[PDB]
Amino acid sequence: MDYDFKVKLSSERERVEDLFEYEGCKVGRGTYGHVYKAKRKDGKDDKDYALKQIEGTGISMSACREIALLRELKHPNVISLQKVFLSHADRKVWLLFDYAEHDLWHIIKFHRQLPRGMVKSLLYQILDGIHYLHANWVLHRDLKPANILVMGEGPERGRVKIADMGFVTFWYRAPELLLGARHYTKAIDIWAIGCIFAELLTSEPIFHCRQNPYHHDQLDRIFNVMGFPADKDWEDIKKMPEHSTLMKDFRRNTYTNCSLIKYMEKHKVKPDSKAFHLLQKLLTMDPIKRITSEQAMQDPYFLEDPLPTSDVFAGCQIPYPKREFL
Amino acid sequence: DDKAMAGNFWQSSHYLQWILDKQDLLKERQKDLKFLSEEEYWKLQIFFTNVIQALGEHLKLRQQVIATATVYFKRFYARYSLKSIDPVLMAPTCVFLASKVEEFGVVSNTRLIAAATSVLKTRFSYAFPKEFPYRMNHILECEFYLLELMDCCLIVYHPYRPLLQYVQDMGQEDMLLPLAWRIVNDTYRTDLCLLYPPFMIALACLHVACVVQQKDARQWFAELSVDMEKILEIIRVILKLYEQWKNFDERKEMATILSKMPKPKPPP
Ligand SMILES: Cc1ccc(-n2nc(C(C)(C)C)cc2NC(=O)NCCO)cc1
Repeated sequence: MDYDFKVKLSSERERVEDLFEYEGCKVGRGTYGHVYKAKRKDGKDDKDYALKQIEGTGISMSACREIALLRELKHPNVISLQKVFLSHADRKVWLLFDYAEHDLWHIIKFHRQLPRGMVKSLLYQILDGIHYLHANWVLHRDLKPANILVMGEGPERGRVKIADMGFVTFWYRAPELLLGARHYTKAIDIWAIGCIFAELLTSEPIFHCRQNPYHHDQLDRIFNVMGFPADKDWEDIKKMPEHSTLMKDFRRNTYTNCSLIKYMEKHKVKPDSKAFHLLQKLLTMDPIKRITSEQAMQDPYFLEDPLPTSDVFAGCQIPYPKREFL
Repeated sequence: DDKAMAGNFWQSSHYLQWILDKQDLLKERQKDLKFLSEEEYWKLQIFFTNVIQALGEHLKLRQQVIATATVYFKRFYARYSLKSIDPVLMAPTCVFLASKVEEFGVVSNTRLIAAATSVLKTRFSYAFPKEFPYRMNHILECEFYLLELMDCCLIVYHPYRPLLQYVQDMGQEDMLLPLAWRIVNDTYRTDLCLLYPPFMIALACLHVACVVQQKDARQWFAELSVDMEKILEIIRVILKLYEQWKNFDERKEMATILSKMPKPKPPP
């Protein structure tokens, strides 16, 4: 290499430690890496930032995938990459995101009921964000309450941001993945959003279950809530790899009493409400009978009073506990 | 099924940052033109474009990965000088990183270096007497410099997708595609991919393919909606490169040309 080149870039390069104050402020320890709440030392910002140290050294598939994708993606409801630091000393990669004080896991935790303006608001921004990613053929692959971040106090008050933190919960996994379908689809994301919506309506994970792709008990719970699919409800259930195993272990008559209406009635939600009717098009067993994100957004549930608010909290006081350090 | 960010070009980092103005490109080139003629600089570009194609072929990577590795290489030396990082080191680094981006995986530390070494020895001994001097730690270091200069812009759009879409629309895939595809490959010998949107390059290559095989597509083209003055600029560069190709003996000239490249200054 040229020496003048090395030293000039070295001199000019922005460093993580120089521009950000983060030691002691570890907010999450994910499978892809550790996440920090980062204050900007250099003057002009009282705004906080989420700083991510990518696990491993160098540019792993994980690192290259995340950088590449999020450097292109731009939507209010998808989480936004502000800056990348490449630290030559130890070959570690750091990513700078906008800090999100809340998430749907801690919000749903706290109410153990949510206002309905808030539920509808939260759902619309998830649908909005997922639609954008889906238009760009970007599948999430693991949507759940802890990946739906919500922005606390400041310029983006109450705005949902969709993320992927990383890490056993098969509670949000569509039944085709339980019957062993090979590929992830857009329909797989939408199932998980239906699960999130039911949970927002009632505070209980709709397909909660105790601790191969096949999972007997996760399936049983789905069937306990939704009832066993009839042939006509899902004609290509027969094409699934674990369909023989399904027919061995299960009997449809076990679930004759069971349906979505009866589960949701039991948790004080009316089955002729627009809320419920959209929930059923989301939680449809057959993926090809499951509506799209665009279609959910057009649903008249979002025209019925009250309308979706831009601010999920609708002006009100944010009563939720802030993030604890680790 | 479809590929990620397929229809996002107009809001893409490619478009918004890596379509450069030509005058700015030729300005930054003047550093290396004190050591090389105009003619000699483009001959290098062709040469290292062939280095990259051979590497990709030895590794059995698809054509889209080779084009992405080429665009990274071009991006790098569009901004910085040939002395900055040895382009012998940069070329296999561009293929390495591109292979991770297009989702074909990490090339093995053994395989990438055996690839580099075997291709320079077999296909390029005319320009390279000595064996491939770099090891994987030099690749890893370079990759870090590559990702920095590109401002982490990794997704690259190319002319191959819109080319297929146009020829499907013509109804001539068997007749015109094989040739049009080959002209698209050849455009990577030039600066075009840093100066025109990939769809426009596609049209230009499709036009040269039509003239070559004598297919009249006058009205199909006029029925499109685009600055034809721009498409004519590209067609002129493509025609130009085939005269350059004709007059250039890569094998009989490149060792001398490589010796004239500016030297990476060492530490004191
Ligand atoms: C390897 C990898 C890990 C995470 C992501 N990723 N993906 C997304 C979507 C929701 C836009 C698809 C977001 C992210 N990453 C994050 O949100 N990271 C913040 C803390 O880890 C991408 C790739």
